[PDB]
Amino acid sequence: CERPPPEVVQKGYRGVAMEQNYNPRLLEASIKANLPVESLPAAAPGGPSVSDVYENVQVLKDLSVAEFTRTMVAVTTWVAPKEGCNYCHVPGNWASDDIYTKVVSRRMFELVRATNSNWKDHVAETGVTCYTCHRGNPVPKYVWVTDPGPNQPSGVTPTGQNYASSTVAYSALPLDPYTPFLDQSNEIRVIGQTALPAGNTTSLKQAEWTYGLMMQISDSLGVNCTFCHNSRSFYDWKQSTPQRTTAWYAIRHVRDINQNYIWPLNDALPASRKGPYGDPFKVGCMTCHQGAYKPLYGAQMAKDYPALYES
Amino acid sequence: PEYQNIFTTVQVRAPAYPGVPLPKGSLPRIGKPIFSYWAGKIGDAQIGPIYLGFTGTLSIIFGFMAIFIIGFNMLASVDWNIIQFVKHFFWLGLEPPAPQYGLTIPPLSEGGWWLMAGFFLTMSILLWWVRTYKRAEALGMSQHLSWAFAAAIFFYLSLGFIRPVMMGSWAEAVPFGIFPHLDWTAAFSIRYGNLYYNPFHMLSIAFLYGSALLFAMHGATILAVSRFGGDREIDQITDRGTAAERAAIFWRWTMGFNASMESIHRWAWWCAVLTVITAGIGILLTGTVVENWYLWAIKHGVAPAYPEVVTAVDPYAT
Amino acid sequence: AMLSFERKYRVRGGTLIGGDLFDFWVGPFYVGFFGVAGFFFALLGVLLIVWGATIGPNAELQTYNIWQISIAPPDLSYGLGMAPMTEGGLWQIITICAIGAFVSWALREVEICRKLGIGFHIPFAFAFAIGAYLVLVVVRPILMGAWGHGFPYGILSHLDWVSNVGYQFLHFHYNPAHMLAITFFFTNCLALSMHGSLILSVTNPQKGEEVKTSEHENTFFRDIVGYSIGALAIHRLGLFLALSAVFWSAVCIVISGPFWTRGWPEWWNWWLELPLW
Amino acid sequence: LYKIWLAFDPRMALIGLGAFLFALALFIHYMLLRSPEFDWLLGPDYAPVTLSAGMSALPAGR
Amino acid sequence: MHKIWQIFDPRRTLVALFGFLFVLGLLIHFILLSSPAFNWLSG
Amino acid sequence: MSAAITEYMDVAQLTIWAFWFFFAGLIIYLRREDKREGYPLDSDRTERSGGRVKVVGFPDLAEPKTFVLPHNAGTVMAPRVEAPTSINATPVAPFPGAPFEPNGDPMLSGFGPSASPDRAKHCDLTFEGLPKIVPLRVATDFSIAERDPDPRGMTVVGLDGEVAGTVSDVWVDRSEPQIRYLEVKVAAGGKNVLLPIGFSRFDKKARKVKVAAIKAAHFANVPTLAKPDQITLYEEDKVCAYYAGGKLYATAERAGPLL
Amino acid sequence: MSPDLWKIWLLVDPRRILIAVFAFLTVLGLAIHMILLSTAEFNWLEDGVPAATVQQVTPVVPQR
Amino acid sequence: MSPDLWKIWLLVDPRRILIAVFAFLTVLGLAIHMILLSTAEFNWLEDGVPAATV
Ligand code: BCL
Ligand code: BCL
Ligand code: BCL
Ligand SMILES: CC[C@H]1c2cc3[nH]c4c(c3C)C(=O)[C@H](C(=O)OC)c4c3nc(cc4[nH]c(cc(n2)[C@@H]1C)c(C(C)=O)c4C)[C@@H](C)[C@@H]3CCC(=O)OC/C=C(\C)CCC[C@H](C)CCC[C@H](C)CCCC(C)C
Ligand SMILES: CC[C@H]1c2cc3[nH]c4c(c3C)C(=O)[C@H](C(=O)OC)c4c3nc(cc4[nH]c(cc(n2)[C@@H]1C)c(C(C)=O)c4C)[C@@H](C)[C@@H]3CCC(=O)OC/C=C(\C)CCC[C@H](C)CCC[C@H](C)CCCC(C)C
Ligand SMILES: CC(C)=CCC/C(C)=C\CC/C(C)=C/CC/C(C)=C/CC/C(C)=C/CC/C(C)=C\CC/C(C)=C/CC/C(C)=C/CC1=C(C)C(=O)c2ccccc2C1=O
Ligand SMILES: COC(C)(C)C/C=C/C(C)=C/C=C/C(C)=C/C=C/C(C)=C/C=C\C=C(C)\C=C\C=C(C)\C=C\C=C(C)\C=C\CC(C)(C)OC
Ligand code: HEM
Ligand SMILES: CCCCCCCCCCCC[N+](C)(C)[O-]
Ligand SMILES: [Ca+2]
Ligand SMILES: [Ca+2]
Ligand SMILES: [Ca+2]
Ligand SMILES: [Fe+3]
Ligand SMILES: [Mg+2]
Repeated sequence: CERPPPEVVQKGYRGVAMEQNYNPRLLEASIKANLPVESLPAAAPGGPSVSDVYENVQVLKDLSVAEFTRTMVAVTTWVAPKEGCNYCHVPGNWASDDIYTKVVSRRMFELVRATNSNWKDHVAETGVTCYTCHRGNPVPKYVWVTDPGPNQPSGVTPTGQNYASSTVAYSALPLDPYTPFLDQSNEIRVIGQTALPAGNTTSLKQAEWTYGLMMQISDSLGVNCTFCHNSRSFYDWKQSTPQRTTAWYAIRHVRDINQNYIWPLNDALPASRKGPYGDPFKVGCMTCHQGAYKPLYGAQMAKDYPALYES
Repeated sequence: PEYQNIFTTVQVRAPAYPGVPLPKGSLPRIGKPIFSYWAGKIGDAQIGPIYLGFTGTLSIIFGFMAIFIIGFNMLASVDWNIIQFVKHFFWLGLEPPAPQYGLTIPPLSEGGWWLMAGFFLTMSILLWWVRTYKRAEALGMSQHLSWAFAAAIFFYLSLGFIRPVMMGSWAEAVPFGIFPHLDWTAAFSIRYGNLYYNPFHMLSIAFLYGSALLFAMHGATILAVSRFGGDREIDQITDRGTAAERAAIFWRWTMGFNASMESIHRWAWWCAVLTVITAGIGILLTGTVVENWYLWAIKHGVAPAYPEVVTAVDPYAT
Repeated sequence: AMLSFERKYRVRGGTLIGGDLFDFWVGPFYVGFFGVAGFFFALLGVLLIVWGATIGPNAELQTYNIWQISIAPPDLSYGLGMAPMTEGGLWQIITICAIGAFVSWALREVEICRKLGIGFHIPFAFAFAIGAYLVLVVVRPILMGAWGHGFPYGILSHLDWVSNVGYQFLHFHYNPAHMLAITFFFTNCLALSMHGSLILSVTNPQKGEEVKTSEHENTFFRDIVGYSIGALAIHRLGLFLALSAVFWSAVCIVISGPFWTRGWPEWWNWWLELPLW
Repeated sequence: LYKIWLAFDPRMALIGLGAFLFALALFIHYMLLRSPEFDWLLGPDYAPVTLSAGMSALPAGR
Repeated sequence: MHKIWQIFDPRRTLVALFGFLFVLGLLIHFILLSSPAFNWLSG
Repeated sequence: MSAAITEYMDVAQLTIWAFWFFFAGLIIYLRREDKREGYPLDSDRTERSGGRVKVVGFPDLAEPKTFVLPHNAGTVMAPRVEAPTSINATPVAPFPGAPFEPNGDPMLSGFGPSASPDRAKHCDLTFEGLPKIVPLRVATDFSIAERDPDPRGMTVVGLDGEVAGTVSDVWVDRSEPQIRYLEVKVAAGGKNVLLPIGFSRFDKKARKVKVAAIKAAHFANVPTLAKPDQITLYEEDKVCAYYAGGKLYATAERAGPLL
Repeated sequence: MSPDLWKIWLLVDPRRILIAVFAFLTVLGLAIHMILLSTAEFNWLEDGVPAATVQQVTPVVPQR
Repeated sequence: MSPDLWKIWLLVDPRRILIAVFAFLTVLGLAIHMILLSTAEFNWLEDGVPAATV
């Protein structure tokens, strides 16, 4: 039970009831849990370059030593503040790559740099930072693996649904929408776009899979369906909101992250970073947004770090 | 204040009524009737006896098999954990076959158990329908209840049998579960473009709303004139008293027209029956002759248009 | 005209307000003071609905298609204040007219009940329908903090409102009060068909049969389900089921938004998080 | 002014007045809880969260 | 035995017995049809 | 077979239109069943034409249907024709739609809330043919439930709190075991009159029956039954209607208005 | 503080008061224990101390 | 420890107390076992100890 009034944001036309309801005290608690980190002071311009000073810099080679040092200090705060600088380095040998965290984090830099430059249809100049997912933790708090579901008898084929799961906001919908949609590229659309039947053979069961994905999307952003849809026509882009267009690119963006960045790193990662099916911890909508319509409620951290953009 | 005839203040006990005698060759009614005091405060105190004939017995056996199969598969779905069964009970269900099987019989855990539960439940419902037909016939009564039950059965068959057969897939049918069949209901509307725009869904709601309207009107009306013995509706129908006159006159003065003590039950019967008749028809039209109800409404000028204050760029149209 | 047995019941008095001034009949209708007030409340509300249709959302979207006619409430930005007539203010006046018409209709039924010397169950039952309407357009909008939370006045547009409000909680079927309200609605429809069938099957028996008795009614459902509620109590039960459905529907919508902002399935996390499992 | 108690039942007047005052008190307390300025349940040392770097508590709407 | 029919109604018992046997027969055929190894209505 | 009948017509559109034709036919049927009671209507339209115009509206009346009453009590036609009846009242004003003022004492006028039809002058019978509404003195196997207070011996008070009598006996429905009437011994002339249970508010703590309908002095004029141990359908309506008139006629303040 | 508090049992039934008190105390006791188990701070079974000796040796599903 | 405590059975029905006590203790016993089984530390069936057969 909550107490009224909520903070309501109207998205659609009056009387159409396309609105976002926020409990102000729950929203206050969420914001305090999604605060950004103050940017480090700007590095001194000029000075020695990374290329002619450091030995094994393969991604950040376009920077100066001052900005490179500032970047390493920042990613230490963002990823491994408790473990310190030695979490991703062999002690006494910075250039050494003989530690899996160094290899993973180098690929993570390419992930962030590609995101901040090639996925502005989604991250729209806000960009991402190592902190957006990690939030000061070496393992991001909100990651997913392919879920086998509840245990089944050996001779029972799992349905993957009909089981209360927080992944689908505690409904009985198919509890693992991440694998077919946020890692694989299964078709999300299920609704026929003609008045009369014209060959759309999509099963009703496939609508429950899309519904399960949409429950996870809305839970990840802390929004309801009307944040992006007019529920009287879920298929219709003309009656949708601009956030639906952003979410469309986000789905492709997450697939790009999981397929091209997380999956190739599977061999490097230890067994503790993998699910029961052997897949690594992967990125979902919750990984960045963590219950907010924008990660860190729209805080702009990436623009203060030129190392996080492609050259 | 004035006695509202909502609860029976003083109950009177008489020897339990065995029932109107049934014709020769009928099984005796089973059960020794008892008298619940609290049941007598709101209604009749006597519980029992019940008639359990051959048809009722067969319906019980078929019905239990369906319920047992459903419950067993629910328990299997939580890997036999009875504690997890209770926790997830509302979320548990027996899923219909996967779409790739069409109308064929899949393995047990891939929809085979669902078909058996669906068939056994259907047989028990049909057997229960025969039982309602025979009980009315044994008492010399008409078959209005059987007709109304058949209407409800028609909608039930449309949900789980007729429409899935028309679609050529058992995956279109309803899962056996509390929350799963609600997920099916929501997914059905989503999949076929907002069932709100199905005109037979609109009619079904009008009659479901009308059923609550009529029973509220009729129930309050009879309680309002129960001080004149209005609850004795058979006597009022055969020999119209002041209760039936005042009831009819109230509604004539209120809305300009009225029913009789008998015809109000024809309005009641048809409103309830049309709820599931239109429900069944609207289900049969969905996916078979209409793919998207909202687009069907647009085609027929039913869906309202709103000013375009918010819009999304279509990423497929590039 | 009047029913062939009606003239002996047309008596003066029983009015709550107005006395002899408005105590008369127009055709079959009794008017009274609240019939006059209710008629002109309804007349103004209907005429403003037609005028709202005449101006429409705008000139290009204006339509007289009865399905597409829609009078929308104000934007939420107006809060609980009055809005301009073409920006939701018409909806606010129509809502006031609707409340006036519904209450006048209920109060006119009270005067008719007093004339006939019958119980006041009917106006009492109608008050539940009015209360459900008041929750939709007054109580919930006030709790939410804006008149724009009321549903628009349109045959199909108020269905779009119900759809979008339902999906503001991502899966509205999991609303516990909604589930209880639906149970009463479905049970009421079942109980109405049973009651209508039993009365019709007894007063219209098999061919060449006499009208059955109350024993046949009690015996019939005892033979089927083992219990008969009784001729009087089925009307209590039908009234209770119908009013409980509306009461719990009013609860279900007033807790959606004011007293609950998350998805409705998440509400059941209290049960899932019990330490028993 | 004993005339009031000649025309109004003391038991019903007190039940009505007590219910009215209790309902009025509950309503006014809630009216203060609605306004965050007078919402004492936020704590005496309540400080609103600071939004920096372009943060917005609510998504943009209409 | 034989006195079992002095406590069991032969009329009620046979219908219950035949109904159970019919349900059991239907159930087993359904299970075999569900089994790909024993479904006799395939190629 | 396709979903499209023409470029614009489709199966769903034909099906909904098919329903409207059925629904229109159904409403006509139901309205025809509604008009089996109280038709043809009584109107100044008929009165001014000397019965030449029958007011039935649309749909017109249906053919008479037969109810064969059990125990050969007769066959009653629903769309019957009743003899003209004269009301015991005069119009307050001559314009059509004006109400009527009851003549004489309103409680004894048999008009308005005290009006009642003349039902059949025979008792309602159980399935076996015994009278249904009988006092507990002849329904010996009937008894008050143990947890409920026995109405016998309770004091009956009127609208004003004045004692009207005591409950001498309880009348019960034999077919459905419920209380129908309280036989009240009037403490003014020692004549027992029936009090319908619908006008009775039990006060269990004080063993008192409160009758808000009428005053204590009005119990002397309650219609009485020919046979002390059974009541006909005719007399049931007369008793209930008399109490109903009290809801409008017992006090001057009950005629209204509040303001 | 009340010398004649024993007169309360002339108004309220001793058996119904005892039944209600025992029923209400039991429900209150269950509720408080359930509330404490619901919290991470006062859950005495999952708080770690006395240094739980059970190992979760299995690939975890982080989203659930 | 009130010496005159046996008079409680003059107030509450001994049979109804025994039925309620046995019903409550069984439900309480089931509830506590369920609470322990839902925890990782005190689930004596899934804690591995002793050894690991499966
Ligand atoms: C592996 C799968 C095999 C197969 C292997 C078997 C095996 C093994 C058995 C059957 C049996 C049966 N099979 Mg086969 N069967 C197959 C495919 C079919 C198909 C089909 C369309 O494919 C059909 C319609 C059937 C039908 C039947 C029934 C004739 C019979 C079950 C009757 C029953 O349950 O009585 C129960 C229901 C009742 C109502 C019982 C009451 C009987 C009557 C009403 C009373 C008569 C009294 C009388 C004196 C007693 C003798 C009765 C005899 C049946 C004549 N099988 C495939 C090819 N089938 C069973 C059988 O042979 O039973 C006789 C059996 O053991
Ligand atoms: C996606 C949408 C969601 C959903 C979102 C909502 C929302 C939002 C609401 C409901 C409400 C309801 N839902 Mg839901 N609901 C869903 C699915 C369902 C399903 C189903 C089979 O899936 C069912 C059976 C229901 C059933 C219900 C009811 C419990 C309730 C509507 C009845 C009511 O409120 O009476 C109330 C009756 C009235 C308000 C009528 C008022 C009558 C007035 C007083 C008289 C008017 C007179 C008139 C003008 C006369 C004209 C004159 C003519 C000439 C006659 N919902 C889906 C999952 N649901 C509503 C509710 O509970 O409201 C209280 C509500 O707001
Ligand atoms: C940490 C988890 C431990 C565990 C720790 C405990 C602890 C601690 C307790 C139990 C208790 C019980 N455990 Mg254990 N228990 C475990 C695993 C199990 C398993 C299992 C499948 O793993 C089962 C079936 C049980 C079952 C039981 C029951 C035998 C008993 C619950 C009694 C009850 O519910 O009161 C219902 C009883 C009634 C309603 C009536 C009882 C009164 C009767 C009439 C009087 C009997 C008197 C006396 C007992 C008889 C003996 C006479 C002597 C001479 C005195 N435990 C695991 C290994 N278990 C409880 C117990 O021992 O209760 C006795 C208890 O305190
Ligand atoms: C007009 C439309 C409405 C309607 C009408 C309607 N329903 C009806 C009827 C009618 C007219 C009946 O006559 C029929 C009835 O009997 O009513 C009392 C019925 C009925 N509607 C019912 C339910 C129902 N109706 C619903 C809806 C509606 N019914 C509509 C709103 C719904 C909803 C909304 O979901 C439900 C759930 C049933 C109560 C009843 C039909 C019952 C039936 O068919 O039962 C079949 C038998 C079983 C399932 C038995 C299983 C249970 C046993 C206890 C199992 C155990 C037995 C034994 C111990 C086994 C032993 C071991 C074995 C191995 C032998
Ligand atoms: C509470 C239990 C159920 C119930 C009971 C009930 N309804 C009742 C009664 C009772 C007991 C009456 O006595 C009363 C009556 O007279 O019935 C014939 C009535 C009634 N219930 C009605 C309708 C109705 N009831 C509904 C529901 C219910 N009524 C509940 C389910 C619904 C639904 C669910 O939608 C409707 C549409 C009427 C037929 C009647 C009340 C008539 C009335 O109030 O007349 C005055 C008004 C007018 C003559 C015209 C309207 C004037 C307005 C200013 C217009 C604007 C209205 C609205 C704001 C916009 C349009 C709505 C949009 C959604 C399209
Ligand atoms: C064409 C034209 C002139 C348009 C102009 C329109 C304009 C400008 C204005 C019109 C709007 C205005 C001002 C309206 C004013 C008020 C008016 C006239 C209201 C009309 C009355 C009205 C709302 C009627 C609607 C009735 C409807 C549709 C449904 C009611 C529910 C329903 C289905 C009832 C049918 C079943 C019946 C008759 C139930 C009553 C009934 C019950 C319930 C019993 O239990 C009972 C028991 C024993 C005997 C009899 C009865 C009995 O008759
Ligand atoms: C005492 O009970 C015990 C403990 C033994 C077992 C307990 C079991 C329990 C707890 C069961 C609980 C069950 C619940 C909660 C069920 C909920 C069910 C719901 C909500 C169902 C809702 C809708 C379901 C529908 C509409 C299903 C319709 C299905 C139909 C009409 C199927 C028809 C199928 C047919 C005719 C099959 C044909 C099969 C063909 C291929 C011929 O077969 C070969
Ligand atoms: C440049 C900034 C980043 C750095 C330095 C960084 C660093 C790392 C490191 C060192 C690991 C391995 C940690 C371990 O296995 O213990 C890792 C894993 C991971 N990172 Fe990042 N990361 C960055 C940005 C991101 C972003 C933006 C996302 C989200 C899209 C992300 C998601 C993940 C995920 C899902 C894993 C796998 C879980 C895990 O192995 O712990 N990271 N990151
Ligand atoms: C009540 C069902 C009426 C018959 C519906 C039959 C539809 C199933 C599909 C039949 C034709 C299948 N196929 C693939 C040959 O087109
Ligand atoms: Ca959340
Ligand atoms: Ca501990
Ligand atoms: Ca162990
Ligand atoms: Fe009835
Ligand atoms: Mg499902």
